[PDB]
Amino acid sequence: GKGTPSFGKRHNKSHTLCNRCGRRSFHVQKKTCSSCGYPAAKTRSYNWGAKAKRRHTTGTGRMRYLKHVSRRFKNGFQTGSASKASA
Amino acid sequence: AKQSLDVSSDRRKARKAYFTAPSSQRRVLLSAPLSKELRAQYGIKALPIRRDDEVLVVRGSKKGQEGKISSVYRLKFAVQVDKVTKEKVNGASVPINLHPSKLVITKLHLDKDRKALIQRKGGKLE
Amino acid sequence: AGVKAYELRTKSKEQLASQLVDLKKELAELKVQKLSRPSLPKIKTVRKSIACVLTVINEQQREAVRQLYKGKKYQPKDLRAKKTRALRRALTKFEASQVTEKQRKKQIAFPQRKYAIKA
Amino acid sequence: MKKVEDGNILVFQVSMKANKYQIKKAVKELYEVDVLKVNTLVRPNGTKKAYVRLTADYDALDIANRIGYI
Amino acid sequence: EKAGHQTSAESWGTGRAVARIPRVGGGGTGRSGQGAFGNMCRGGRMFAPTKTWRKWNVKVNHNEKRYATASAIAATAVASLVLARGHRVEKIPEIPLVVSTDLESIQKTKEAVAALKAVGAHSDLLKVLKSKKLRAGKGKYRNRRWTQRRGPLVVYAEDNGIVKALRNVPGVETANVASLNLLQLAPGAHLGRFVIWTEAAFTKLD
Amino acid sequence: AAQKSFRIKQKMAKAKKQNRPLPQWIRLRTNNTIRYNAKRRNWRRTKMNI
RNA sequence: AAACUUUCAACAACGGAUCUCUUGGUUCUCGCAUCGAUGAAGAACGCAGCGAAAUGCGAUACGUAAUGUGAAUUGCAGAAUUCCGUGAAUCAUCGAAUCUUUGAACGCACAUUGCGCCCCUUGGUAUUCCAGGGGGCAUGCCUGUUUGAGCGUCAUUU
RNA sequence: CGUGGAGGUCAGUGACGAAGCCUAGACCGUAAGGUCGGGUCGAACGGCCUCUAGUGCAGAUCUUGGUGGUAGUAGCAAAUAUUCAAAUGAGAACUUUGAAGACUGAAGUGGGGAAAGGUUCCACGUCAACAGCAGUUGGACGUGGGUUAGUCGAUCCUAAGAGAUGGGGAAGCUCCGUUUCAAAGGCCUGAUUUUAUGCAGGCCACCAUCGAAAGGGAAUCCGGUUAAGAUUCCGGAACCUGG
RNA sequence: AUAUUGGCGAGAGACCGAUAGCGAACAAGUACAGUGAUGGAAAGAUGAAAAGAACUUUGAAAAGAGAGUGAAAAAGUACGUGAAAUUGUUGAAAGGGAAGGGCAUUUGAUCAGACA
Ligand SMILES: [Mg+2]
Ligand SMILES: [Mg+2]
Ligand SMILES: [Mg+2]
Ligand SMILES: [Mg+2]
Ligand SMILES: [Mg+2]
Ligand SMILES: [Mg+2]
Ligand SMILES: [Mg+2]
Ligand SMILES: [Mg+2]
Ligand SMILES: [Mg+2]
Ligand SMILES: [Mg+2]
Ligand SMILES: [Mg+2]
Ligand SMILES: [Mg+2]
Ligand SMILES: [Mg+2]
Ligand SMILES: [Mg+2]
Ligand SMILES: [Mg+2]
Ligand SMILES: [Mg+2]
Ligand SMILES: [Mg+2]
Ligand SMILES: [Mg+2]
Ligand SMILES: [Mg+2]
Ligand SMILES: [Mg+2]
Ligand SMILES: [Mg+2]
Ligand SMILES: [Mg+2]
Ligand SMILES: [Mg+2]
Ligand SMILES: [Mg+2]
Ligand SMILES: [Mg+2]
Ligand SMILES: [Mg+2]
Ligand SMILES: [Mg+2]
Ligand SMILES: [Mg+2]
Ligand SMILES: [Mg+2]
Ligand SMILES: [Mg+2]
Ligand SMILES: [Mg+2]
Ligand SMILES: [Mg+2]
Ligand SMILES: [Mg+2]
Ligand SMILES: [Mg+2]
Ligand SMILES: [Mg+2]
Ligand SMILES: [Mg+2]
Ligand SMILES: [Mg+2]
Ligand SMILES: [Mg+2]
Ligand SMILES: [Mg+2]
Ligand SMILES: [Mg+2]
Ligand SMILES: [Mg+2]
Ligand SMILES: [Mg+2]
Ligand SMILES: [Mg+2]
Ligand SMILES: [Mg+2]
Ligand SMILES: [Mg+2]
Ligand SMILES: [Mg+2]
Ligand SMILES: [Mg+2]
Ligand SMILES: [Mg+2]
Ligand SMILES: [Mg+2]
Ligand SMILES: [Mg+2]
Ligand SMILES: [Mg+2]
Ligand SMILES: [Mg+2]
Ligand SMILES: [Mg+2]
Ligand SMILES: [Mg+2]
Ligand SMILES: [Mg+2]
Ligand SMILES: [Mg+2]
Ligand SMILES: [Mg+2]
Ligand SMILES: [Mg+2]
Ligand SMILES: [Mg+2]
Ligand SMILES: [Mg+2]
Ligand SMILES: [Mg+2]
Ligand SMILES: [Mg+2]
Ligand SMILES: [Mg+2]
Ligand SMILES: [Mg+2]
Ligand SMILES: [Mg+2]
Ligand SMILES: [Mg+2]
Ligand SMILES: [Mg+2]
Ligand SMILES: [Mg+2]
Ligand SMILES: [Mg+2]
Ligand SMILES: [Mg+2]
Ligand SMILES: [Mg+2]
Ligand SMILES: [Mg+2]
Ligand SMILES: [Mg+2]
Ligand SMILES: [Mg+2]
Ligand SMILES: [Mg+2]
Ligand SMILES: [Mg+2]
Ligand SMILES: [Mg+2]
Ligand SMILES: [Mg+2]
Ligand SMILES: [Mg+2]
Ligand SMILES: [Mg+2]
Ligand SMILES: [Mg+2]
Ligand SMILES: [Mg+2]
Ligand SMILES: [Mg+2]
Ligand SMILES: [Mg+2]
Ligand SMILES: [Mg+2]
Ligand SMILES: [Mg+2]
Ligand SMILES: [Mg+2]
Ligand SMILES: [Mg+2]
Ligand SMILES: [Mg+2]
Ligand SMILES: [Mg+2]
Ligand SMILES: [Mg+2]
Ligand SMILES: [Mg+2]
Ligand SMILES: [Mg+2]
Ligand SMILES: [Mg+2]
Ligand SMILES: [Mg+2]
Ligand SMILES: [Mg+2]
Ligand SMILES: [Zn+2]
Repeated sequence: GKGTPSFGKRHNKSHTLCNRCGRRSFHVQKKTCSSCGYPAAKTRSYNWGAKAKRRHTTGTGRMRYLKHVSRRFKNGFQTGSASKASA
Repeated sequence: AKQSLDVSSDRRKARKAYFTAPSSQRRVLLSAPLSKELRAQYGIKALPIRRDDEVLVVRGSKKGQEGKISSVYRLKFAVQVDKVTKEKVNGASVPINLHPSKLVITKLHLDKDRKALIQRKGGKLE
Repeated sequence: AGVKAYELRTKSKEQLASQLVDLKKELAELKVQKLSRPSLPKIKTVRKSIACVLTVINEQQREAVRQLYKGKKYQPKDLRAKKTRALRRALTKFEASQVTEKQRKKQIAFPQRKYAIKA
Repeated sequence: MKKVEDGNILVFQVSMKANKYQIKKAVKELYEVDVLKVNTLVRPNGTKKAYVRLTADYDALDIANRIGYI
Repeated sequence: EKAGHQTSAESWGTGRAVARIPRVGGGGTGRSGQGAFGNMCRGGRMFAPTKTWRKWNVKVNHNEKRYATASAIAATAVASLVLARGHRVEKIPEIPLVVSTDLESIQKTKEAVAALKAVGAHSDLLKVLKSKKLRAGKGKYRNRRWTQRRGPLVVYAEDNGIVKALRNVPGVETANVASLNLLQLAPGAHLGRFVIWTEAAFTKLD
Repeated sequence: AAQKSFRIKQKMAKAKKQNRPLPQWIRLRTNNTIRYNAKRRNWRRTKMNI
């Protein structure tokens, strides 16, 4: 009975969706995400799990703000406006 | 040969820069030389094709033919001539795509800016 | 068409608020039509236009506040320079260039001389 | 459309962020009409539908082809 | 150096009717089950992966470096050798070929080529140019696209325009006596370059 | 189901919208290279794990 | 003698070797020093006339402002006034903005689009009830401000 | 002898056809192999002297991919059962309708729900794949439509339990404690007729919060209506809470 | 003065050449598996140009046969070349419980050379 008839009773989730990473790794009774670590202020990760790091580092998403720091740096963090010219 | 440290002979880097050039850059790669006539006339060898220019095909199968440029199809690195087309089996008609380096410019469409360009290259006008 | 910002910036505060309403009415009516017509690109330009009006309105109100804070300690955090978080807390040049009483006396009396070898 | 001819009701797609109060008033203001009550539901494509019933003074049909549709 | 090895694959051990290489575990994807790490596996690591700490340069005793370049210089006289080496010098008056010092002062390519022609290079210059071919390798797409012979080697005592006037002509190389390089003196380790010495250069030799 | 949280309905909605064939006009664009929709999903061939 | 089997060849299948390609990978080397409470990295959901991706963006949503260029964009439709011009563009540059719901994530919660409090303002006959608009309220710690506690403790009242 | 790549050279071959591939046609070598012809093909490639190695396969229950004999074979046999005719359609053992024969037998093969699914619901179109015969049918494919609440649930309460906070451990990630060795907080109105909310009484010391779609719990019913919703819409008639 | 398998920007190689090179040359950390931590692929090439096959004909259709385009369909969105295993047809041959091989010659088929 340990095989398939037991599998018939598999209809309750141990994890739902994680707010911080959206992964369906938020263990309900434990109230913590098995992937990202939420609600722990820090983010879960480990040096023995490189591929996982790779799967989640900076650059694997939008970079809504960091994107632009280097242009900005390149120009000395100029402020103001650009004037005019001709042609 | 190359002599500067900010220029690359690398073939890989070249082809990339070609094929992924932005529209603004393709404007200049799409340059046709002027006609022997126009070249004396303006003292200046080539210009980036613009639309309503008048042009002569001097290469390939349509060699000899002439017309007004109808679009610079920058996306395709190709220029269509309003007058040079494929008629079909179903008699529908279709632009042939031509390459600026295989044309010669025969009348320029002129702007303030076009003239400004020609001057900037140290050329002269009529 | 599409309204131009350099012409918006000459309207009064209150003119722009109404052109914004005018635009919004149009966009309302445009979407009503959109679902009768097979295509309706005109809508794009009316809704870029709304952007532009808002852009110009926020622009002017900002420019106002900016000035009436210009040249005092303490101005709203979003008119302060952004720079970088660290840059933001680096020592000011005055703070950095700060030199000890004892030290400037030294710098003064014995400063690195310019000299040369030959004769 | 039928609710509009038969029920004196105006069906609208409405901001998800908005409640029956905000739907009610805005229909009232954008359309010069009087609203009886406002039923709402979330569509299965993540948009909100408002079943707006006008009062008996108004005639949704008339009112709908003076916003422009039909 | 991480390549071949980015798996958590294990052997399945024996008794499963199947070889014993490690195998990608898990499932649902076609990669799982597959041979891992081994140098005979698709996507394995290679055998004895190449390492950057291989020895690339070589040290030759300075003295013996000189025996060779000296040797190489002496052969640029011996005209049989020069002939043997490619190099079209039946036309050329005598060997060593020594041209006037006025050469070092030539600013302009076309004049440099004219000079060269007048002293007998012509036929050798033409042999480059006639010999440009597409490299047969995969070389042709690692920045080695074309191939061609070597021309004459003009040696000066003082560059007063001569290196730039010759810089753009196919196959033609320059050198200042004071240096003087085995790679150029005996291209491909075959003796007998065709050298054109300026007088100034030729006497500094001693 | 049958009584869901709004978060789930939302996902549910987003996944209905994604469940459509490739828009055939894309097939015509210069350099276009997408043959068909290669991320299509079916309710009885792949469960969506919420 | 056929059929059958086997062998070879031609043509046709199956299959995707081989050869030639390469906007990728690898390794070397040179220059440089810039994430975040001024809300980062990451998540979710959305946004195009006609998109499911990838790429971009954020209800101002494949973009707004500015600036340089100087006439395209293109799969179709479109605008059409935008072409000797404050001016085309799925262009480049980018200094100004917008930036949903979230995240160290900060009013409390969160398998909830769940539940307070304070200020300004508008509507409902309203300081108190309801509703709309805007602005706010985490924690440790530093300097300072104000209001305080303790026979810890000084002096001073008559 | 043979292969990738490098220096030199033959001013080597080549779109008037490189390379590759095919060929019980030719020729050289004892051999590794080398050369030609013919067919096919379409953009590059070779000889010689040297340099260099990720350099030669039949096996490793070798790795990946492809292919066979087996073989039109095992099989497609549990759940009593099917039949006539019309209609439609290129096509009907299998679709639709009519007729007949049976079945489940209300401990249901009926009428609804919880978990779980997530659009499968409904309509129109429609057969390439899929439903181990079939297909005109479908939970398939294409395009659309559809889920209406003061009273139904959530939301509120507490249960086992979970878990912030003054604190105490721990190098630290963190662990312990939940009223615990803490200066832990808000209500009723009085006081105001500068004036809006400061102080004048007194109380209350209960010390977070999360945790039930079966526990506790304010209140709605009947008739009608849709392709597809209904204690939610329409009609009528109530009731609860707050103001 | 030193370090640097990260970040930004550059120049390179006696490096790999689509089963190789990073896992990923592509909508690749995707699709897919797993309650979870994690695991994690396959997959590039018509042609200069779509000129992507009008039109007729047989068919219910898919398609076939013509025609047409093209330097070529012996390039037809199954698309450059297109090996081998393995398959169909055609031609030839052999076969009394395997086949294949060695020396030798008959027979059939086939072919080089030398002669002048
Ligand atoms: Mg299982
Ligand atoms: Mg559990
Ligand atoms: Mg915990
Ligand atoms: Mg937290
Ligand atoms: Mg320059
Ligand atoms: Mg120019
Ligand atoms: Mg072209
Ligand atoms: Mg614009
Ligand atoms: Mg500051
Ligand atoms: Mg009516
Ligand atoms: Mg509702
Ligand atoms: Mg290793
Ligand atoms: Mg086995
Ligand atoms: Mg590998
Ligand atoms: Mg060569
Ligand atoms: Mg080769
Ligand atoms: Mg299932
Ligand atoms: Mg007989
Ligand atoms: Mg054979
Ligand atoms: Mg054959
Ligand atoms: Mg290859
Ligand atoms: Mg090519
Ligand atoms: Mg490289
Ligand atoms: Mg360098
Ligand atoms: Mg992270
Ligand atoms: Mg796009
Ligand atoms: Mg557009
Ligand atoms: Mg301007
Ligand atoms: Mg841009
Ligand atoms: Mg906004
Ligand atoms: Mg919180
Ligand atoms: Mg909220
Ligand atoms: Mg607010
Ligand atoms: Mg203090
Ligand atoms: Mg004090
Ligand atoms: Mg050898
Ligand atoms: Mg070799
Ligand atoms: Mg190699
Ligand atoms: Mg022969
Ligand atoms: Mg041939
Ligand atoms: Mg050939
Ligand atoms: Mg070719
Ligand atoms: Mg060798
Ligand atoms: Mg090897
Ligand atoms: Mg062997
Ligand atoms: Mg083998
Ligand atoms: Mg074997
Ligand atoms: Mg062996
Ligand atoms: Mg094998
Ligand atoms: Mg197999
Ligand atoms: Mg059969
Ligand atoms: Mg049988
Ligand atoms: Mg039976
Ligand atoms: Mg059986
Ligand atoms: Mg039957
Ligand atoms: Mg019975
Ligand atoms: Mg019974
Ligand atoms: Mg049944
Ligand atoms: Mg039901
Ligand atoms: Mg389901
Ligand atoms: Mg159905
Ligand atoms: Mg069929
Ligand atoms: Mg099925
Ligand atoms: Mg079947
Ligand atoms: Mg069938
Ligand atoms: Mg459907
Ligand atoms: Mg649908
Ligand atoms: Mg109730
Ligand atoms: Mg509630
Ligand atoms: Mg605790
Ligand atoms: Mg609770
Ligand atoms: Mg309950
Ligand atoms: Mg209950
Ligand atoms: Mg009823
Ligand atoms: Mg209805
Ligand atoms: Mg129903
Ligand atoms: Mg009612
Ligand atoms: Mg009543
Ligand atoms: Mg009452
Ligand atoms: Mg590096
Ligand atoms: Mg370098
Ligand atoms: Mg690979
Ligand atoms: Mg290799
Ligand atoms: Mg791989
Ligand atoms: Mg590629
Ligand atoms: Mg796949
Ligand atoms: Mg291919
Ligand atoms: Mg192509
Ligand atoms: Mg045909
Ligand atoms: Mg040809
Ligand atoms: Mg061919
Ligand atoms: Mg071909
Ligand atoms: Mg075709
Ligand atoms: Mg190809
Ligand atoms: Mg082929
Ligand atoms: Mg024999
Ligand atoms: Zn998480």
